[PDB]
Amino acid sequence: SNNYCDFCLGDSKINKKTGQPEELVSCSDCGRSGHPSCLQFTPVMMAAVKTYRWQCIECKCCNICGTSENDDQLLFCDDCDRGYHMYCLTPSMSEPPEGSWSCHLCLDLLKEKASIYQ
Ligand SMILES: [Zn+2]
Ligand SMILES: [Zn+2]
Ligand SMILES: [Zn+2]
Ligand SMILES: [Zn+2]
Repeated sequence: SNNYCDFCLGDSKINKKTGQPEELVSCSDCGRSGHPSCLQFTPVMMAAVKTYRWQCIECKCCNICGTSENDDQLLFCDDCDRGYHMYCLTPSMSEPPEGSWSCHLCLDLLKEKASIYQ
């Protein structure tokens, strides 16, 4: 993975935008790295991205089937940034959801902190 943040060219030692140290997050696939805050993640997302092998937008696959086809149907979870095809969920979705959307894994983990709530 890259020892530098794509967005600020900084380190784990220095976020060049904020001035403080901040762990890098790396694409588990192509290695590109960013600071969670440079990636503009909510501090809930900034967390959850570290509990699994995060994939950047270019490398993202459906967590369910594993393929990267049908990008026009690949939903992003607003908490963990994993991808889920609408047709892989149960029930199937015919339409993209409205507003925030939280996947099952985040509902179980983040509970009331998931985006889908108030
Ligand atoms: Zn950065
Ligand atoms: Zn990638
Ligand atoms: Zn799928
Ligand atoms: Zn999620």
